[PDB]
Amino acid sequence: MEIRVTEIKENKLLGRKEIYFEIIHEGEPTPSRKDVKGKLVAMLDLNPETTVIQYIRSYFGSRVSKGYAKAYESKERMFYIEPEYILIRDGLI
Repeated sequence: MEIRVTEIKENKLLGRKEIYFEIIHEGEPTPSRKDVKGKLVAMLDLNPETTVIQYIRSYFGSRVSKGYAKAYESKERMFYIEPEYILIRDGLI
């Protein structure tokens, strides 16, 4: 797969960077959340312990998946804001 970061928003209130990206996965199966996270962590040199994938979405008209990740300033902050299901399926809990 190849990832293209399209926008990074700062959220000083919630202590996080909001990262919007595209996942190109032609001539391969749709990547797992874990693989996509691993790829994004590597590219932006993120702390995987304070990074969550909110979504990896696919669309009817499109071969390219759209992703939303958050990189938290701290794991305590992440835990305060993020719902439990997000932390579970992204391996944080």
